[PDB]
Amino acid sequence: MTTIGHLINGQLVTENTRSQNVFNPATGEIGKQLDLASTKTVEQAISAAQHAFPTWRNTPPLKRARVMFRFKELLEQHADEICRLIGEEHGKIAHDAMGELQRGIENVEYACGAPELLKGEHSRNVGPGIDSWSEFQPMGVVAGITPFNFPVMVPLWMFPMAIVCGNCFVLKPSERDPSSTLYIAQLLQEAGLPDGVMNVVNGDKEAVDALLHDDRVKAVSFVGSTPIAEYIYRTASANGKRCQALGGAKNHAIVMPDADMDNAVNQLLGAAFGSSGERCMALSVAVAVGDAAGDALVSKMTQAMQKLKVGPSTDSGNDFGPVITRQHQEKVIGYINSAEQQGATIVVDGRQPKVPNHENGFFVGGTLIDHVTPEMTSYQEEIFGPVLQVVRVATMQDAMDLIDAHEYGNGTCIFTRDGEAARYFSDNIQVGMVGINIPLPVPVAYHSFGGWKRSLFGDLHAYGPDAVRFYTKRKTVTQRWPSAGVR
Amino acid sequence: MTTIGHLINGQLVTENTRSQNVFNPATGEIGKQLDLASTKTVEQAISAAQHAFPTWRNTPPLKRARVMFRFKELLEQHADEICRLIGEEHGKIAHDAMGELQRGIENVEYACGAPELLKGEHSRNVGPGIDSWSEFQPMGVVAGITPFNFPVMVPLWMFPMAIVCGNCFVLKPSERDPSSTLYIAQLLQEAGLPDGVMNVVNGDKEAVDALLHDDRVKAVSFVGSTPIAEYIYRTASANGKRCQALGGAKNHAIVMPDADMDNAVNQLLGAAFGSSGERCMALSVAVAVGDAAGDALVSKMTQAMQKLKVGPSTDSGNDFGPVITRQHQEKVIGYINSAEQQGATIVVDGRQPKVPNHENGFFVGGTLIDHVTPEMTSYQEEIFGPVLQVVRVATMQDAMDLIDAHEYGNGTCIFTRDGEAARYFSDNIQVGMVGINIPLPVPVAYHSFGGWKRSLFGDLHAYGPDAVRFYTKRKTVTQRWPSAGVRE
Amino acid sequence: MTTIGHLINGQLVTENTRSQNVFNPATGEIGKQLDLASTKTVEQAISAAQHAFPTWRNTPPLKRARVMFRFKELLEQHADEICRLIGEEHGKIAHDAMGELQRGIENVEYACGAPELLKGEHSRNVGPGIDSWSEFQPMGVVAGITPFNFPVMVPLWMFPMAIVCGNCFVLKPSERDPSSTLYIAQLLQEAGLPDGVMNVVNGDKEAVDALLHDDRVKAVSFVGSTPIAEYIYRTASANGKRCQALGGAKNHAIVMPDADMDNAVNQLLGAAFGSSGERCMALSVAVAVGDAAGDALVSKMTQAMQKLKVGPSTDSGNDFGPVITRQHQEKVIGYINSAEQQGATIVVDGRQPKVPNHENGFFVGGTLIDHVTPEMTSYQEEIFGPVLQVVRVATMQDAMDLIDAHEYGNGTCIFTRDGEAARYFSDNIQVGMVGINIPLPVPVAYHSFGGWKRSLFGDLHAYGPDAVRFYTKRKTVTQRWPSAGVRE
Amino acid sequence: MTTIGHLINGQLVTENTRSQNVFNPATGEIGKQLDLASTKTVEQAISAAQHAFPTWRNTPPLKRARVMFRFKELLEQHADEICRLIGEEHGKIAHDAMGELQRGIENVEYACGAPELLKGEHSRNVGPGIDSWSEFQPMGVVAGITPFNFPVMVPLWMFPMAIVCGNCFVLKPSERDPSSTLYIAQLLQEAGLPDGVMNVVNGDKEAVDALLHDDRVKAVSFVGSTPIAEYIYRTASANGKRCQALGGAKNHAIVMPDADMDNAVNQLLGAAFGSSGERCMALSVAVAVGDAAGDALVSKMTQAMQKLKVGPSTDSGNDFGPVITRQHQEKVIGYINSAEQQGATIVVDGRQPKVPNHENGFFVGGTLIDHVTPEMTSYQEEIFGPVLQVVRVATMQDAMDLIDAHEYGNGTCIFTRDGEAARYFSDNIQVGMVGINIPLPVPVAYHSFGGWKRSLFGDLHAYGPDAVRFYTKRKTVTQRWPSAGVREG
Ligand SMILES: NC(=O)c1ccc[n+]([C@@H]2O[C@H](COP(=O)([O-])OP(=O)(O)OC[C@H]3O[C@@H](n4cnc5c(N)ncnc54)[C@H](O)[C@@H]3O)[C@@H](O)[C@H]2O)c1
Ligand SMILES: NC(=O)c1ccc[n+]([C@@H]2O[C@H](COP(=O)([O-])OP(=O)(O)OC[C@H]3O[C@@H](n4cnc5c(N)ncnc54)[C@H](O)[C@@H]3O)[C@@H](O)[C@H]2O)c1
Repeated sequence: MTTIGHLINGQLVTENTRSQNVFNPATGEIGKQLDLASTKTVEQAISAAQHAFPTWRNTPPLKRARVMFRFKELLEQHADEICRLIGEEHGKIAHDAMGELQRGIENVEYACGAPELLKGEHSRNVGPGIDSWSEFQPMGVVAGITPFNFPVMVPLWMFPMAIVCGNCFVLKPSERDPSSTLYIAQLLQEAGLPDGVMNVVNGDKEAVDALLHDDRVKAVSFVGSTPIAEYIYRTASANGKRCQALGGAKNHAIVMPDADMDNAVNQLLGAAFGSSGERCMALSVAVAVGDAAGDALVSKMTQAMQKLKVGPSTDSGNDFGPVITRQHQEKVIGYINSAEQQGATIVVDGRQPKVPNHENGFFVGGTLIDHVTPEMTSYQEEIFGPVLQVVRVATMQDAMDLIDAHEYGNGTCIFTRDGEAARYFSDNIQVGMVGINIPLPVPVAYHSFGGWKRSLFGDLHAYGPDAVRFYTKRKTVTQRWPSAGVR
Repeated sequence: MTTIGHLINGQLVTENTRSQNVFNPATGEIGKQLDLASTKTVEQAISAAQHAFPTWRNTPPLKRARVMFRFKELLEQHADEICRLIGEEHGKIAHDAMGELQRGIENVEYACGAPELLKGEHSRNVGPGIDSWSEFQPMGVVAGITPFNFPVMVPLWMFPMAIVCGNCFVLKPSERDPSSTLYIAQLLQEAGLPDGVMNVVNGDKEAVDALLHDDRVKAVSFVGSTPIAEYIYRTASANGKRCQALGGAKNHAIVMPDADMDNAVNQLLGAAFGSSGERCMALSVAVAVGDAAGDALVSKMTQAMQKLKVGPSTDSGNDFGPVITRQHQEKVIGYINSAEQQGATIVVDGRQPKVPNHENGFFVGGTLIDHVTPEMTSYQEEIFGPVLQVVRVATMQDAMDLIDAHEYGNGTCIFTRDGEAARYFSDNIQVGMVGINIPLPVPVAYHSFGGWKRSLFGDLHAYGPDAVRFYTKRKTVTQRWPSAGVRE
Repeated sequence: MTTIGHLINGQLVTENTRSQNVFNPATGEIGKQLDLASTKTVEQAISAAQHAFPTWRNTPPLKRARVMFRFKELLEQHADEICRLIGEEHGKIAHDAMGELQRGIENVEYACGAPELLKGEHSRNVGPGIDSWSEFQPMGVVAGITPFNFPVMVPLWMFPMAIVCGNCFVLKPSERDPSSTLYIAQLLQEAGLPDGVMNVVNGDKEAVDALLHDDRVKAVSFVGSTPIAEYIYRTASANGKRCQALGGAKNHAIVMPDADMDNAVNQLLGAAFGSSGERCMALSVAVAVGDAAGDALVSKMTQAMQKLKVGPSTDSGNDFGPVITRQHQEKVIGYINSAEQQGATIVVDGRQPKVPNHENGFFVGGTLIDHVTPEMTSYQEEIFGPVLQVVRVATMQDAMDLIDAHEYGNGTCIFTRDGEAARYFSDNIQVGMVGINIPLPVPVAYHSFGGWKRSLFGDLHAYGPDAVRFYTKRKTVTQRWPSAGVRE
Repeated sequence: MTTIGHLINGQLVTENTRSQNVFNPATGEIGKQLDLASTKTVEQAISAAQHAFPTWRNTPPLKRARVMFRFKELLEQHADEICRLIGEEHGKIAHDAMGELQRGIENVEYACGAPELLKGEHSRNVGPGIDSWSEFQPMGVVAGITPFNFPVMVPLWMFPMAIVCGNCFVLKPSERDPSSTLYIAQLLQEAGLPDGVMNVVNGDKEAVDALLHDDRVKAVSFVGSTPIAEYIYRTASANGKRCQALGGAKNHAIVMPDADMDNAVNQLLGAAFGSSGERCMALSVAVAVGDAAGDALVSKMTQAMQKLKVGPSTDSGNDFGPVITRQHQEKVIGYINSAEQQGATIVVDGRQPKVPNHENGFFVGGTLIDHVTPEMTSYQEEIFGPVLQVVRVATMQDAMDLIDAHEYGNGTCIFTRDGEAARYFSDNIQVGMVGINIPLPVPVAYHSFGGWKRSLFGDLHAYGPDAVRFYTKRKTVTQRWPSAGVREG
């Protein structure tokens, strides 16, 4: 049966004081036991990282970046096993898993260029005969905390950049799918990373708290839900240390009268239902301006939604897999019930998927909910399942007001052919990542990802250029040589 | 008795519910009453900023920067009266005042280049036919909270950049010397700034708290002591808004054997005793390696210290002025008494300056303390007065270990001629701003200021490039155009 | 009669061996005499620049920039007199002159931020204990050669940025309108510029060749006609010095069926006929896709064009002024005769403007030619007058293919509401500066200006960021300190 | 005896109208025949390039960069073979070839970061509701011309970055050692590059002139001698296309009194005599300020120089190999006589190395010349062999004036402990690449390489960030949307 441990100073260790089930959400069956680290075990991770830091701090960027060059190859060689371990515990089918991995590898690609990214600014004669320049030096031991829905990519947002910027890392990944995460961390030792520089510590709140209250932990990167994001951000900030905490979302798309409805519907299938809707960039609300477009959207969407296939990752050619836990399934079903009960139209019901087939695991089918209103709880709250909701509004400004009024502002999209409507949208909308005929406007590895309003806490975003600034601290040197005796 | 009010939506207003004395620290007499804003008056300032934002947000960076161009010249034209105002309330003498104002003008100069500074990064074909780019858009209403020691410069670290980045501003300056701060903000209207974009709200902890608890304030720049910085950071973070908070200092200089001890000592005078040592980059400890240098340092320093002139800003030619308040004066004297009692040699004693001369105001003369050790309370804490302490150590590493071990890590200096020592020092030392033969390694306006350890809270430092990233927020747009119907 | 001199080492001088007439192109009369400098007078200017360079090179960028801060104030203060001078010798009316002046000041504004722009790249630990960094240091004596159509702005593309980058400058402006150019360079001394850093040397081919062949001149920025641009580039390259040479143009605008015609027509008026079309960014060809839009553009263009006013710069409210010379006026009349001969439809005739009114000067009225084809010589060659030609094509791609085929590739535009078409245009079109519903897509001072294909020779464009790189040379230092004796 | 061809559109081809010997310079024997491409053959390569360009231009930077990522691997995988192909024709021993190869791969590593490097600048509201932004789009077909001394690394200066920037490339390498260079170009197809995007066309002046005069070639990167750099720069500039031509060098090192003499000598061994001195960054002149340091330099340098090993690349552990050709050997010998004839002290003589050992190949031993003066021809001119000259001067400023006076200004070094002297030297010295206690201050792949004065023609330097700018063209877009019809309502 076997137990999943911790990666510390290049070794798998296990504490054996407390454990938890990891499941196979397709079958609903218990897969593996996860050892949950207490504060003592987390402190061994931090000691390891802290002990590794001095030599790695002085390790030239080029040499640190060569680890990520080799790490990239290894990610690619082991792609199928990685995807398999993602699939086994998350449930997502090969092509979502391969997409996640690829974007992860892209973060590693970006980090391979650390010497360019770590260039300071040099200034000649700030005064007469006086020079000055900036350096972005390493923080020390950095902590990372990651959610379940991307057990590979979201870690790769953090440790690749952090490590290559000269820090040492302690990762505390989601307990609901830790194998895929640990698998990639172990690859790193093969890629030539010294022992201690990357550590993986599995657990729950106790592990996270220990990271937040250790003085050696100089920075905390968090990606998960807003309620937790906020806790992590307030707590870290209250102990002095720097922090970036990315929260939840309710991504809206405006479908304009001039949009190509076919292309819009085809893209909204993937965006809304891909990865079972368990995405921070999930396109969960379609705001149809007119109807007109409302009717045509719900019509064509219904049609395309019939071809969707829900089932386990063992079957490639499914479109998406199960939800992560029974609890989560019950929550998603709850939200659909709430929508119907508050007056919404369940155009396509997937509460009772029953599509499987030797599976009482945690499945939810693709669901379409029409005539939803801002006073609906299901609209206000993040469902985080395979659900798409439609609001109908009179004008484009009304849809933008509706978006700006929301708690979250992570991601957003406008479908249109008109250049003016696209600029006015991208300029004025109060969300961090904007798409133009792109329902998942995820920034590429060489840009930074981050929402606005309650979707992000902090002033530096995730991965990309901001991660360089977040995983370093500015030192400014001012130099002068008055004593000209030798010359 | 005149009463000092508030700049809100371009007009001087005053609440009159509660006030507080501003002193002329040279004479010790009460000069002026400062009206202290309550939560209602602060909210009026914020409402004025919120109200001005939408149209300032969309004003082109070029046109915003032209307000700073005219602001530059207004600062220069009114330089004498601004230094008078500083001198009147802080106490600092003309040349210190002008130095501050100059470095403040430089912040303005740098802000004049906003359109360069607000460049986003544009990416062609992130996917096939798909472009993407970044924009650093304005925050909204920004709050700024500044200390007494620099009533002009420190404010100019914040609102010029913040405003020219398309935000509106509510400034909350030190209650101890507000006249100068208010004067510069008033010039801003003459420079062509719309009403409400800049506001200045005077007050104490109550006005600060109003700013931290208002949801319309989206960012809070603080510069002050660590204890308060720590509070402001924690409190802002608990209310969701982003924050930078700068804190206290104990700046050390290593004096190496090879250094020209005359250059060192001449440069330590102004660093230790300039602005009466009331400076976040004041060089307050001189670590001498060997002795050897220890003796020579204390010897020459004493001599150079005898030429020092303490006295009011009405006499130019004084090196420095009084300390800010009586409470502070007493505190500074206390640290000197603490040093004495804990074993330190008081080489030059300025507890009893008596140099003035028709002034029982808040004066403390230059003092020199030798043989200080890490266990002394006056070494551990920030004195923030005209005091220089000397510590003696065997090797340069012992000096560096001693610095790294200190609570603060704002600023440091090494005096030497050798290149190896300077790099080893500048690479490894755990402080934010490093000088090689520069006792005040204060970054220029086109760099950013900020300490390490407990001298700063946050990940974006003050003024220059970081201030651009702190007063704006990142939006990434990804663009794609599916149907080519109009083409064909 | 009045003789115009040279500015060499901070003083007006004159050679008086040889001269040329400067006209008032409104009246056709000879206004002043321009002293033409010889290879020996040129060499005096270079000598003055070379002599001023060593101390100017080591002058802090902040101090260099402060000159431009003062220069900006002065150019604004003297704005009326500068526009009057431009108007008197070029002919352009107040508003076009101010427009020129404004854009020139924008270059100056960008120059004021030199310390940022001159930032190198520092790299920590390129190997163990080895650091390296780049410095963009000054060139030395730089030469500038400018055309007639912008006797203020194009010079302000060059010397503001060049001087602030630590160089000294020798300017050789167009001999058709030198007063305005010399006037603004005289303001530079009053701004605090040392003598010799900036110099103006008036002349002809002789003065140019003199600059090209002197080994002390280290970089040449030329802006003018292709044929001369080519010669300058070839000649400077042959002598071993670096060079940027901007040449001619024939800017097209695609008018798609989904375009707002009222808006396109209204902006084409100023783009085609502004500054009497004597503009490197002048939009001289409107390519209508379909007709449909052809018919509609010509219809609305015809109507708006009836309200145009041609005349002398003494009457403001004139839309544009005369052409630069009698020769050039004959040339332009020729380009319009051709178009009618070779078959085109002269929809609005301005050949015989006869609009003035006490002026047998060099006036051409706004003209509109319709049904022009690629074979017509008047389509192939740059007219450089107030003439707008309309070519009709079947599809957008035909338009783009037509544009890409042309010799030049300076500037271009597409009028459309559709984003797909805009990106596909902006992405694939083979021209440097592309506008979307902007028939004059002139980059602002914080960008750079430069065309593709035959419109430009070199690899770094004018003003903006490319100019920092053109006016400085890369140095890379690599630093190591093998011995740690003193530290230990 | 095999015939070396050309890589055109992903295939080996050979014209067979004219050929030339490539030697093994250790033995002095003709190894291989190099096919020389004529203007018709070059034009095929340019046509392959131009044909492949449109799709390659529109390929995303990410996808283009992944070719360089895969290429990174192949180069390291075939590292021994590449080093053998360099040793076989240039003559340089394993470690110098590996050194060369490693710096080249470094240039590949940098190119992998294309997406970051190709970021333009975006500006919001340059006027009211008007945005503008820059783009650095590809040139088209780009031509590269490289020297004999670095047949691997110098080509990696050019085509990795050029290709990843959206261009197609035609490479004309040195005819003296072409096998390594073709070998590395052929690994590029396996790394997933589309046919035609990279081309190698071997030849002499005729192939060079074909590239310069063909209108489809939009940019030319030349690395080589000053005379030819000047020719290439002039010619290119006459035919409208942009160019960067890097040239010769006379690299001086100022040995100050306070310098660590043991460290300087030890570092000056590799810098003077490494790769048999046949290096643009070869430190050929030591300027001893005082003597004092003159005497102590020559003393210690003579001693350490006794342990040098000259021989064939077959014996690893040799410090350096032969010179490239018999003609070049005679030239190098020549300059040493010339120095002796004009009054200079030949402290260590390597004219008659006679160290090999079954080799009448093109061998010159490490030589030291002392008491050289600015008036000597051997000092004015670039020797480009294993020869270290030492000038004596009174003061630091005299050493600096001497350097600035020289024709070349490629690279320089100063040995000192003092910070004031380092800065003053690095600030004021009129050469492009400056070292502080580093005799070979070669910029890393994330920087750019380029001398001053006559060592470089152009304004953008080799590899690094400048290559991004040289291998692209700036486009500025200004955008406005005047009609809000669809947004309303
Ligand atoms: N905005 C973004 O960047 C982004 C991107 C992708 C996913 N997400 C988020 O991921 C979330 C789903 O993943 P999840 O359910 O694992 O997220 P979560 O909110 O539970 O947080 C993830 C991590 O926080 C820890 N955690 C949970 N409860 C805690 C508590 N009470 N105290 C301390 N730590 C605690 C977990 O152990 C886990 O490692 C979604 O709500 C979604 O918003 C956000
Ligand atoms: N970047 C630098 O500064 C640098 C670096 C390394 C080497 N070098 C130089 O490289 C040179 C040695 O190599 P080389 O002898 O092969 O260099 P070279 O100057 O002869 O030129 C090398 C290349 O140019 C071509 N070529 C030669 N003669 C030509 C002519 N007359 N017309 C047109 N093309 C011609 C060759 O075919 C070859 O590809 C040295 O002089 C050295 O200064 C310069």
